[PDB]
Amino acid sequence: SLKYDVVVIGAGGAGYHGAFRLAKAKYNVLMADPKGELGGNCLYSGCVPSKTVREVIQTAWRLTNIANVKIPLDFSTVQDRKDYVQELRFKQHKRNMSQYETLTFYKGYVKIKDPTHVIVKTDEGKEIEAETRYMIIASGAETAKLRLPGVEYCLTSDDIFGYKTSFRKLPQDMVIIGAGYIGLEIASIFRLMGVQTHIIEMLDRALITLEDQDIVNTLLSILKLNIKFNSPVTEVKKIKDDEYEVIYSTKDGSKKSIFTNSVVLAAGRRPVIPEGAREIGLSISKTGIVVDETMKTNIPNVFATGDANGLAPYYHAAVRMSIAAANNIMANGMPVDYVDVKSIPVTIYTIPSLSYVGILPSKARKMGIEIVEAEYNMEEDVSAQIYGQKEGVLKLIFERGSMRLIGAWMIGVHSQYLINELGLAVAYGLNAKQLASFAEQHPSTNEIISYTARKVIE
Amino acid sequence: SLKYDVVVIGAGGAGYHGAFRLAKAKYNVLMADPKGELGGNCLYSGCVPSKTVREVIQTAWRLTNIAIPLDFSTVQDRKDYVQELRFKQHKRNMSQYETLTFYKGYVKIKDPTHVIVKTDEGKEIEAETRYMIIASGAETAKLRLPGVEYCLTSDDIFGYKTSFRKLPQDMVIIGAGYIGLEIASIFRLMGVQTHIIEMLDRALITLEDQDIVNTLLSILKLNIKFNSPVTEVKKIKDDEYEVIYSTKDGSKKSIFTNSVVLAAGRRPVIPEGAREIGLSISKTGIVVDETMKTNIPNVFATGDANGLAPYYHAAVRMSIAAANNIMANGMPVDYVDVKSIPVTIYTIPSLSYVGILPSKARKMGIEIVEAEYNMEEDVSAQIYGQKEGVLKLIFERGSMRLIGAWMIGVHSQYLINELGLAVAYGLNAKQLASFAEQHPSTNEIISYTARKVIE
Amino acid sequence: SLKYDVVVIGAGGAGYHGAFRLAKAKYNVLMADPKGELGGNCLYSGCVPSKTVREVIQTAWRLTNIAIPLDFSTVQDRKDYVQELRFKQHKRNMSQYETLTFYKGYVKIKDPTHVIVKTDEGKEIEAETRYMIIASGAETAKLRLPGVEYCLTSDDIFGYKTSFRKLPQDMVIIGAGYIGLEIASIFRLMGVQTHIIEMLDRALITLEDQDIVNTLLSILKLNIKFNSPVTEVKKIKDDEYEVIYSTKDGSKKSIFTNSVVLAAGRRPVIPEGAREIGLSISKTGIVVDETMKTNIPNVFATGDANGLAPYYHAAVRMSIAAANNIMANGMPVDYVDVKSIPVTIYTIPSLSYVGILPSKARKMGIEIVEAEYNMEEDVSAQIYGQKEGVLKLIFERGSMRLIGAWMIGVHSQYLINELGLAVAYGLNAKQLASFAEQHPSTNEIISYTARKVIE
Amino acid sequence: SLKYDVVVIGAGGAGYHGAFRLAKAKYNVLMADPKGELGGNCLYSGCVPSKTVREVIQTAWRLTNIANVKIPLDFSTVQDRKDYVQELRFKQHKRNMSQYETLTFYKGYVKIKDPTHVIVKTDEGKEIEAETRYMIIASGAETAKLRLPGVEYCLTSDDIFGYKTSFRKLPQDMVIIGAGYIGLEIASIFRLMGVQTHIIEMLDRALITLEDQDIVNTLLSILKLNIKFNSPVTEVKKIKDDEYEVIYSTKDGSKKSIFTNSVVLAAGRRPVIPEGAREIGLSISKTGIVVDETMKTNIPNVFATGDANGLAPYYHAAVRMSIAAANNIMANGMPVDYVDVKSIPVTIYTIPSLSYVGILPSKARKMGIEIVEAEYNMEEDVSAQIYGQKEGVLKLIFERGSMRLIGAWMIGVHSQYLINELGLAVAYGLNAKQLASFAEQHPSTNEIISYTARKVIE
Ligand SMILES: Nc1ncnc2c1ncn2[C@@H]1O[C@H](COP(=O)(O)OP(=O)(O)O)[C@@H](O)[C@H]1O
Ligand SMILES: Nc1ncnc2c1ncn2[C@@H]1O[C@H](COP(=O)(O)OP(=O)(O)O)[C@@H](O)[C@H]1O
Ligand SMILES: Nc1ncnc2c1ncn2[C@@H]1O[C@H](COP(=O)(O)OP(=O)(O)O)[C@@H](O)[C@H]1O
Ligand SMILES: Nc1ncnc2c1ncn2[C@@H]1O[C@H](COP(=O)(O)OP(=O)(O)O)[C@@H](O)[C@H]1O
Repeated sequence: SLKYDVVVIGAGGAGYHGAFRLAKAKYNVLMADPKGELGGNCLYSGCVPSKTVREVIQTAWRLTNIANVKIPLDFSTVQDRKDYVQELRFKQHKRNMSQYETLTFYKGYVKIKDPTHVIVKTDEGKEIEAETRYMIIASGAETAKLRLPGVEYCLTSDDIFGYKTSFRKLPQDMVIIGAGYIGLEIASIFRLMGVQTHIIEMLDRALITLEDQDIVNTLLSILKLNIKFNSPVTEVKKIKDDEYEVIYSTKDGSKKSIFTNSVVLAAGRRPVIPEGAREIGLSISKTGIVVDETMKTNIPNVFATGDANGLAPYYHAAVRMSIAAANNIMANGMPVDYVDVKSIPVTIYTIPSLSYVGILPSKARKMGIEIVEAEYNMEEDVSAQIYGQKEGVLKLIFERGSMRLIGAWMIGVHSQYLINELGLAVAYGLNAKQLASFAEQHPSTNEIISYTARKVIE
Repeated sequence: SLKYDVVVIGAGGAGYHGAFRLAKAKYNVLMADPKGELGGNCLYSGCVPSKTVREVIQTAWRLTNIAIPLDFSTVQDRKDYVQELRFKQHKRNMSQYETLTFYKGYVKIKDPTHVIVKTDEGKEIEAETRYMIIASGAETAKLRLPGVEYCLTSDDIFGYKTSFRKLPQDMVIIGAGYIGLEIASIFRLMGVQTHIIEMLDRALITLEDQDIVNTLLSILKLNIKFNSPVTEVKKIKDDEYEVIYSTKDGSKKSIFTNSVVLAAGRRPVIPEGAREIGLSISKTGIVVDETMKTNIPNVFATGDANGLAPYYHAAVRMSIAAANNIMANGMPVDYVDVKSIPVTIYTIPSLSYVGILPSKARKMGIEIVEAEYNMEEDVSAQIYGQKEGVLKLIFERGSMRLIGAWMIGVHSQYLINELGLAVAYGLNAKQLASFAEQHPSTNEIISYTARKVIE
Repeated sequence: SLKYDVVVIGAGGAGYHGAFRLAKAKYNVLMADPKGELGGNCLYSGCVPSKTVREVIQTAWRLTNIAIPLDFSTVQDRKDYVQELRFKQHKRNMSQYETLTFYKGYVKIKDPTHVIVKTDEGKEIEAETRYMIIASGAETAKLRLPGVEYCLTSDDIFGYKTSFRKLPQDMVIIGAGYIGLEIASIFRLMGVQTHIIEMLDRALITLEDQDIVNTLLSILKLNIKFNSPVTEVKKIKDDEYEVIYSTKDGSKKSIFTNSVVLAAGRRPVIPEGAREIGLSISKTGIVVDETMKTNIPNVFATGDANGLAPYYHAAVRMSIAAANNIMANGMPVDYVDVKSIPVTIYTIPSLSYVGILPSKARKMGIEIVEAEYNMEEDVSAQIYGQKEGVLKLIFERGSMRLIGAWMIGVHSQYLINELGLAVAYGLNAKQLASFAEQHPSTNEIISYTARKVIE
Repeated sequence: SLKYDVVVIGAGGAGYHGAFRLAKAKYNVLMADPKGELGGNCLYSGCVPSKTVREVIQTAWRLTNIANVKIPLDFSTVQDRKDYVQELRFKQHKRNMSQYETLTFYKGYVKIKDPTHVIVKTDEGKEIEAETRYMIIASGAETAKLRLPGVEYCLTSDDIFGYKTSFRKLPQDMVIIGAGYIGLEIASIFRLMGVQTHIIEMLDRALITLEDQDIVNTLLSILKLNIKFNSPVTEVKKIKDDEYEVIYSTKDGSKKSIFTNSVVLAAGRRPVIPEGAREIGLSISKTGIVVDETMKTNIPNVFATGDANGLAPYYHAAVRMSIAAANNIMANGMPVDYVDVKSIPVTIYTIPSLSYVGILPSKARKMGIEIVEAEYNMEEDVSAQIYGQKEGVLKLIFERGSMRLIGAWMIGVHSQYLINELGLAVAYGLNAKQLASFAEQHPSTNEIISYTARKVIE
């Protein structure tokens, strides 16, 4: 009834970067999100605040290893800094949005009527009915709605890192349900702030999202967390404030119990499908809305970007997917842009962190690619030594013959920065020689990459 | 005589990385350095200790900004522990190579194939060799003025086990070169009141782009005086000095301070006997080509002694190139591309740069487009309250090849390596735009900034 | 710059005795030597350690002759204990002088009034001075032949804390100069079979009198080959070598031995930068006059670096003379008389000599009378069974002034000082005849021999 | 009845050097000595054998300080070497004598009839009656014939050092009667060979022959001998072989006793006056035959040389005196030669030895000569250090004004060699400057002299 070029459902990374590119091309674009803010869940309660918290505490700890006396920091001060940062960024995305005159934004939820028609339902409000030529579904994911008694007594990430959260005081000890990336991250950071942590995992292994058990095992050997495997939780009991009981079965079948001050549910997140999506015939699987590499669904004027598709549930990937949807829409659905998920780096933000990119040795084995590995030991890097954080390794994965760098992984200080240099090499197929001949800035940690590449040849 | 395949004079990065590679291939190599340690001056008094001090005090300051006192002596203890550890590490690595012989001593060159090594004990070992690598580095320039004796140098400040273990309240720094700016920046953050006096008309002459230097100065806001040659330093009491200087016009002025630092540039170090054998040597250093070969065809020269790129990581790369060419018995199988080696000035915030910058592009006749990002918007800048700065990408029109980049801001030292790789192997704006940096690392601003040019 | 009155380069006897005297008068003096000890090469590897070995093994042998086994390692322990003690003694003495600053380092000369001292740490201290004393000594000559690397030098043999701690059974010595003859003599007495090969036609060229050298050789009875340049030293096994040499005629010959010593003379050591400032320098060393003043008028040169009299005690005397002249602000108040400095070649028995000898007297046109004594008749020679030798007094006809003397025999090193004093201050035959030496010291032969000329 | 130019009474140093010089001038000379050998008492039983013994034992001890294990030497082997040396020298003086055809030698004693006539009494023989123009009395001295009960049980120097002596076995301990030079020497050497020594001295002080108590005290502080002063011996008792009792009074008057294996009489020697000497009117005092500096007596054709005159009872002085007598006789009694006793060096052959020459500080004080002393400490000399014999000092005595070296003394290693260099300076009056400017052979001990002279100026 009002008319637009594109509707974007969801205003996280998956949505707004695309929307901004379209708007800049003078496309009329309607974006709607219930939060009424940009950044989605990742800004509201994921990466941004979690890293903020991670940095403040890492800075405290490095200083404690250097001045070798203990440093006094209240968790409420850490949570203030997390909020100050979230607040700057909400304002900044609004101020950047306000520059695009042909972009209209609504605080509300989009329901789909048919491939060219939607209805935006606002908070205390009416139906806005809209017509459109293309649609970008960028509705993200949510915390997995588990059916287990006591679920209501568990904290989630939203509670721990949410903007203006009231979780502002540390417990003496905490049980984390789940050994995936969110759980391990939470276990790492809270342990560093003085909390006793226990992880209980249903399955036999941590980090299912990473297919390579040898890499997972190396990280666990460095982390030395208290992890119980093969231990489904069957109930959470609340005794009183700050007193819970988590009940669980074991690999034998015998029930067992652990008492704690605080229970955190770190299950996987699940894709969020907008109302009406099934009804217009959109192919949807377990992992999410099915898309090809151009982000196009089985309905040809409908794209799906970010966690809604499940292809690579990390914020930087969602942004990349968003821009590719925008490009393809501008080219009127001709496939002019594509996303290469292999070459997207991933970081698990434990302390130390694990980063990786490309093809790792186990997938290489299954594809029949013959490889050669090069190895560096992080005890020998300058910054590691300064800060007293000497654990970890870098591993470069080269294909035999071409010696193309086809993959890389790294546990240690600054892996999040190094992984990008290496991801670039991987994405455009540089070889050991090119890596050896490059001369990274001394004394930065990136200097271990050309160094490690010089090794393989020698 | 004792016969060797290669003799490496100097055991800094310009020396030992190549020695190691030649030894790994079982060449018989002889290396000497008077310190009797690996790492050169860079380790003893340059990059490792200065960046260690820099990282420690910036960590103190970051935490200060987000929520504690550290004495300077503790910082300097940390600097010393790291130096010590790395000396031990290079010796451990050296012990792996059976065919590498190391002496504590100076090398004199006798002819293109003969050297003698002089030890302290006064022993002199004669040796014959097929190739030499001159990796003998550089040394502090020695200005002659009354009162120079009262000046501290960066060697006094960062030297291993230095006695400089207490902070003056006010400090005057002679030189606006990169060592001057770095010292001023770090010490200002530890609470020292700093002042720079520079005889020439500008800062950072090693950087041809004045627009970039002006941007850095405007963000750093240092008290600097230009066209002000010092004529005398007078001592009045302990921890009390008068720096006397001349204005542009010719009139005398003076400043009173607690401490004076000389930072006047470095000069290439030429081994005894190098001149006598006819090595072609300019002002800037031993003349070499890109293969690191000198006018004498079995003699190579690497690192600060050649003056092409006086940074440790450039030095390591040249050492490796010398070793590859020697192994190919002189054939030029390896070459160093200087413009694609990143440089970082370690002020706070730092300046990093690589490749071809606008001043140079203009002189070459290359037409360019610049894409830019303001560091106020970076997540890590926000977390730390370090919001000053800017990233600029330099693209070649037509190809949109990335030919240069410069950045002032936090983590410029990490970002510049990603960018340096793109410059080195010729990636274009589309390629950088299509790559997805790890969120929320500061690296995300690169592809973010490449996406904006395309818009 | 730091301002000094004098800079002394080298801390051997040629350096420190003068430094000490200048410091005693409160001059500000700066001294440097890379060993970071006083005593020079003489202490580290020359006279003190060699004479210590000589005295120990001659004491063993005397007792053997009058009535027990000593391992060579014990001798070398004794040599090391004495060296150690004297290093400590010179440091104790140096600590008495508040105005003397000592560095472990090399001095480079920049101009007649400026030096820089380079330390191992790599620190370089610039310094300005009114006077210099170049006291930088001498070094082993470096013959270039295949297998030189297998040769021991007297440095290896007598050096402080040397690893040479076990005696070979047979030894070949290259050089019939005084170090060659001394080494051969001592080691023969420890049971080593010695052989000398000398390229030139005679021994001890530093001594112009062939009659004297022939007398010494005829008493020493060493196996020596003349006109026999070595062309190669080959190693066959541990403790097994082939010395290959050419005859006068041109034909090749070889000798098989367990050990080879090179003793090829010493060469003067010239500080870096001395040439560059225009110091007049010959083959034999830095040219000086008798005041020790060089062609640069505020620069003096003492000891083996000048080459006039390359013996420690001559060096000490020149150091003192430099210091007196400096104190007189350059006026020539003190002079060294070389011919009146005694010399002793420390073979067993030794040869000592002083003043003008017959070869020289003949060339000058001085007519002489020689008085002589046979050492068979000396009491101490008889007690020890060391009866080989002769004392000769050289008298000037008319005056009967004692102008020279030479002696082979026991205690020649003590007797020569009495005689040197008579030569130096011009005593005549009557005066020596009238003096009554302590009986039964070996000195009684002097006045005994002066009484016979008068008869 | 036979006719000669000169008669020489005694064939020691005082006699034969003069005799040889005369004979060489073709003077007919008759020399007679009861020993029938040349060298006198000094060769028979003084310096030559005592130094021989001293050297062998010093060589043993130096080697013991260097190899730092003990060295085995029987005293009989030391006595063999003493005899071998004495034997060479008896033969050598005879072989040198045989070269002078106008010198006639007799084994016998000379009696003087009048200034021009003597009688030689041979061993199993007649009177040879002789006429002569000059006479040289060179009859030396003997061991002082003391009146004390038990004197016959004491050894003397003649017994200890005599040629072919039967004293060839060391006692465990020995009492030495006398703290003069012979006694201290004997105490030094025997102590070094393992013997326990005690010296008992009549007088209040050691070394009366040296007027300077400060010098004597320094030597005693280094020697650390067992000396009893003010203790005249009153009797020597023999219990059995190797068992004696020496009885003595003390400074109070109370008798006391010491038991020993061996008693040595080290009294002063006394001049020996030939028969007839008094009767012709020769002036004779306590110290000996009175002579002027030309060795001439009150009877003008009679000279007296060596210990017979008592002016300087050391062998090298006696030789010097002999030659001066020979010269003056040749010049027919005109005083053409003179002896300067001040400038004759003296050594006391303890271990370490003391040597001295010239004017010492106490005589200087009495003459009113103002002096300055220079001092060197023997711990710092090379040879001292090699041999481990580091005790002692060198002292140079300069007159103020001229800075003439007027005296010197030295306790330590090689003082006997150094004293000659210094005696030469003293005899011809060199000054500090001349000593400083001279450069003694390095590394000999004489190098401490120019060194010490350089000090005084500084
Ligand atoms: N029907 C809908 N209409 C509008 N917004 C939606 C709808 N369903 C979910 N969203 C929003 O989409 C956003 C997705 O953000 P996020 O979970 O960070 O995913 P991504 O990383 O894929 O952007 C959330 O802010 C959520 O409120
Ligand atoms: N003649 C010489 N012989 C041996 N080493 C030398 C000589 N001259 C200088 N050097 C050494 O060479 C090293 C140079 O290293 P450095 O100054 O760090 O430069 P680079 O980074 O180019 O290696 C120093 O450690 C210095 O001591
Ligand atoms: N450039 C220099 N700077 C300082 N000392 C030096 C230099 N060259 C040589 N030397 C030192 O000078 C000393 C010379 O002493 P030595 O060889 O014993 O001769 P001399 O007997 O003449 O003193 C040696 O210890 C040597 O290390
Ligand atoms: N009347 C005499 N006739 C000949 N010889 C004598 C007479 N009296 C003593 N003698 C001898 O004179 C010698 C003196 O020797 P010595 O005591 O060494 O004194 P000096 O050192 O004075 O020569 C002795 O050998 C002794 O036998």
